[PDB]
Amino acid sequence: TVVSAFLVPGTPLPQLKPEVPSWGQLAAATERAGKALAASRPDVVLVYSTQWLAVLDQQWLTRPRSEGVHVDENWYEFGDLAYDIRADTALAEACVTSSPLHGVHARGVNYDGFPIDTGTITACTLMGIGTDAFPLVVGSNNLYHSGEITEKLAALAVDCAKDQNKRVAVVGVGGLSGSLFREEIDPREDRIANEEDDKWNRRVLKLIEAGDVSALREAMPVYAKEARVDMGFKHLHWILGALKGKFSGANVLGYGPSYGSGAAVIEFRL
Amino acid sequence: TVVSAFLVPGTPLPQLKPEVPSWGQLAAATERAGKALAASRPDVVLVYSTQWLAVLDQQWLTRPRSEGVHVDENWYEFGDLAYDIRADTALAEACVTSSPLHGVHARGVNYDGFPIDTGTITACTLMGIGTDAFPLVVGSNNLYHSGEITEKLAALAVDCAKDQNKRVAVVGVGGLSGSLFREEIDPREDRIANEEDDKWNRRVLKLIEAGDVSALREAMPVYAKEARVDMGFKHLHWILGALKGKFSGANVLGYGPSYGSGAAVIEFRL
Amino acid sequence: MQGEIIAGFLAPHPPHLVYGENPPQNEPRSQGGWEVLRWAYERARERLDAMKPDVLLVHSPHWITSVGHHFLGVPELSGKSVDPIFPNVFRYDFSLNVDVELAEACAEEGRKAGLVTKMMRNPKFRVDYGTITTLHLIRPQWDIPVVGISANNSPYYLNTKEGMSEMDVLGKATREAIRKTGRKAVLLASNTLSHWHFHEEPTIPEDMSKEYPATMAGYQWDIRMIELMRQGKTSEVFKLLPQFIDEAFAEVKSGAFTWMHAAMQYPELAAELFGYGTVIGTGNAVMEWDLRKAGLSMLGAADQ
Amino acid sequence: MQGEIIAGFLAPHPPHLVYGENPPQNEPRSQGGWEVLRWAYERARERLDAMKPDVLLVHSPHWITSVGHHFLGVPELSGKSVDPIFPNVFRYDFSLNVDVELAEACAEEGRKAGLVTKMMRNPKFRVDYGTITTLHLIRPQWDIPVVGISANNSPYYLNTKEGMSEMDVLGKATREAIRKTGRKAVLLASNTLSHWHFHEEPTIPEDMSKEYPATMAGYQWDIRMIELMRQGKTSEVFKLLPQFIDEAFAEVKSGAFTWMHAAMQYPELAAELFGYGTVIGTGNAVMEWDLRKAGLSMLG
Repeated sequence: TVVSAFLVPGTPLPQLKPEVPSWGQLAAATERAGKALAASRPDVVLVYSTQWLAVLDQQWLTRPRSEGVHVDENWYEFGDLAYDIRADTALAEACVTSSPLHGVHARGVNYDGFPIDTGTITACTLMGIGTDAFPLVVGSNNLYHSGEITEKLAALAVDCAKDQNKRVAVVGVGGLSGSLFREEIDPREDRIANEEDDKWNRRVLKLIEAGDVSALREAMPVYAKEARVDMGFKHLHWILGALKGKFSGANVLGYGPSYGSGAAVIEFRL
Repeated sequence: TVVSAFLVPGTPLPQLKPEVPSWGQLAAATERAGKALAASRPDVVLVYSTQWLAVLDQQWLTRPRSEGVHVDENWYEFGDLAYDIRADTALAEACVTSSPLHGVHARGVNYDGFPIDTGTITACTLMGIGTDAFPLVVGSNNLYHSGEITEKLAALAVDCAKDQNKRVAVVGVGGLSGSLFREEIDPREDRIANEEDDKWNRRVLKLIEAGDVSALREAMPVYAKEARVDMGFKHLHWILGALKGKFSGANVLGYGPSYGSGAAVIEFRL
Repeated sequence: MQGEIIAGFLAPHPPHLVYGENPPQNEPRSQGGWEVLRWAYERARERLDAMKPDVLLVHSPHWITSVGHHFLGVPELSGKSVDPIFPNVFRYDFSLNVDVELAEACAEEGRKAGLVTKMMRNPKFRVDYGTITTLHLIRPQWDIPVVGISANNSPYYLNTKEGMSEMDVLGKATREAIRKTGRKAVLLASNTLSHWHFHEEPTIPEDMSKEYPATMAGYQWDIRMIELMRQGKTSEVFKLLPQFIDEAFAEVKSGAFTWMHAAMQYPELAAELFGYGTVIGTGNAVMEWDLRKAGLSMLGAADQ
Repeated sequence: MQGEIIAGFLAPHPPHLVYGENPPQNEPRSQGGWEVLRWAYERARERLDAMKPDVLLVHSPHWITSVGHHFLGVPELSGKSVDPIFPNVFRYDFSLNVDVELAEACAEEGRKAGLVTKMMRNPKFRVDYGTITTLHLIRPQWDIPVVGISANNSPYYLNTKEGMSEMDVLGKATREAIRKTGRKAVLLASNTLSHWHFHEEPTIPEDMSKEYPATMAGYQWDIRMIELMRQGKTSEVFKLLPQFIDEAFAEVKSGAFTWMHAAMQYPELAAELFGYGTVIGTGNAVMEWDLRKAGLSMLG
């Protein structure tokens, strides 16, 4: 069922202003992950974005085709994010159905003009996903779900794909440490905000390259709080859940700054 | 357990102006019913009055001693009704509790100043009950209760009494046909308003004397409807429930008018 | 001198409102409650405060009579009003004054118009809890003489139509009495709208998180009906009254709403909605028809 | 000269309110709903109409920014606002006009005041569903230019104390801006009170027999708070704000109600309550601080 897994940044900076060295590196690395994703030949891509926020029922993108031009509420000055996202409605709808059966009330979202988040868009763009060849099944980040519940949504979804005999590539979109600079800076000087967040980002990263799931699960919460990790690192729980809490190694294809926050592209070795 | 049973009018006219012949006769009959009551040597008097209204859950009078002067909102011109009504708190409270057990939400009402209705008051005065020797256990007429539930409520009370080893005199307070004149009349010429009501009154009254429970049972709803009997004749249902639908016969001590409505005093031969 | 109907108020009598205000007169103490309907009543309160009326006439559904329409007839009346249904939230010690001559003028005019009317002359009469609740909600100072009217049985004993018809005759007899007396009075229709409700005591009654419309349907009629009112479509609400009565079990069947408007001659005047809200699921709307402002207040030269 | 801040009113952004109204611009249609809050806004509407302001300034919790405080900066903006949580109730086509000149004075004035600001010059930008919702509630005519302000992160990233401080400064910068432009404006604080809530509609979102306070405690906090502003005990409500925010999860944290009063110099003026209602359990109150009819509106 699952044939690929990746963790990519949700920041739109890499796509918008790649001419900035460190940002271009991330963009390029996110692109390399896309290539890997394509080689695994998935039929669907199981996406979870830190910025796609749910407050009530869990949400799943169920609209066949979504297209438009998104402008980031924060980085609107660096350019626009055009998109044409295609979803696997059959699989997505099955997830809407299976969800309440695992204790989570959920619904599908199919509305012309529905606001698809920045992370999901730049991910599709840079990675070359969300195409009819690689439709998406997107699962919202409900602010009230714990990491554990996040893993249950992902496993739940993976099972629906098994029953539909489809090859699934999973992608969790989100940043790492989140100490976003609070004043304007010269993009050419961007860097992780602290040496602390850096050490932290590097530490758990190495843990991911080792597949030491055991130790990773131990650091995760401490790491999330001390390094103000993007949305509790739930986008990582998404990957773990969809892989049944197990995997070996990983290849960090890129790691750099995003206006102070940390961001990376992780290629998992099932 | 039940040693006596009577049905008396809820109207205060017989008490307030007995010098009006038919009212006076009705008053004297009620007094006689009171003597028969006492002769039966009861420990408590289980009372249900058509004028004690409840619209939410069932109410049972739990105040030890209630006293004051009550003025009828319709018959105020005819005098005041003073009272000093005593309740059997122990038995009443036991009925409050047993009520939900039988599918009826209930509560106790113990408040200085609470509006004891006119029927309960005139009955206590003319019959000599509601005294420390003949304490009362009064159960409200809940507007949403059927004759069936009324019977359930009264049988449920006779039950609690037997538990507390108390001899019970049961009294239903209310009128018969209910077609009160809608204009002022000379009290001296008061009479049954319609011949239809008079005939209907005589008819069921005859059935009661006969102890013809079956026929009486089937005539009730039609009678209540056609002669506009006070609160669906539920005060008779209360008598029946207390007697478990069985009684040898009856003695109608009086039958006369009360501003057009029908009224009577009945002594039941268990 | 001219008689005047300064204004007409739809003044619902929910005991819970006074309970949440914790006035000196009320014995039970609450943790507050129903502040929306209460704030809505603060508005009506000040409006009336400005009006400085001679008298307040009120038609209460809790003073039921079979023989005609009754009118409080003694100068002073006092007592302790305990709500039979809600004894735990309303036990009010009151004392008020009755505008007997106007009260009598109304009885006079009602009888003259074909209605049977009576004067309540028993000084030990205990004014009904509905009347006390409204008078307190609209005027807690108790500084205004009052005329209390009973709600005759007609709509229930006969039928909604004949009943209303009597309320109508009562209303114009009431208007006639106002002018002939030369009174500057206010009218209070003590009625609630949708009356379907919860058949349960919420433990701690002021828990507003447990307060809401008993039925969606009832809530709908209430909104629909008041929209027409604030829209000045008076004739259209009254054409709908009968269906509203049945489907919503609205308390306007008692007749105060029709009596108030009949005295006001059904003005196609926009009504001000001070507020709406539920109590035990029951819909309550505190509204006003300012006749002084619309210039429809004066009735005509008085007598003598 | 003669810049003036006519009035400033707490104006919540519940989409359910526009949904129940069924305006031409909202796509989905209802069978009505939330009439009490609607009637309350109806009063607010009239007040505003009789205000004849040059511009409406609004601060919305739904335009979250990490880097300073942003301000709408293109003359004409429009689009289709789809509520992400309630897309089944709010899908609105809008087209508004921005008072760029004033938005810029605010930003510059904010810069000089020590805050980082930025003008939003991207013409494709989609204005907030909350900003759009609030604007529609007090002015369905869409005929007054506006200045949309973003809710900076500070309250959440740092803390309520340091966050409110920024909002306070923003408010003052806003006042200075109005006073230098000579603008006759009205402030709009788009914040709900108690924000504890239910979890999904009863299939019929408008079923009012299913609308009520989410929690007793939240309701009382709201009641206590709005009652205090009515008494004009402004300084007192601002002492309780942090506790209010903490205990009732009040959206007043979500940016500022603090910016408004700061702009109005925290007037110890009695607030006029138009109405209080619940939407999904969440407490919403529509109130006003009429500075004009208080002799406090002129800035000179």
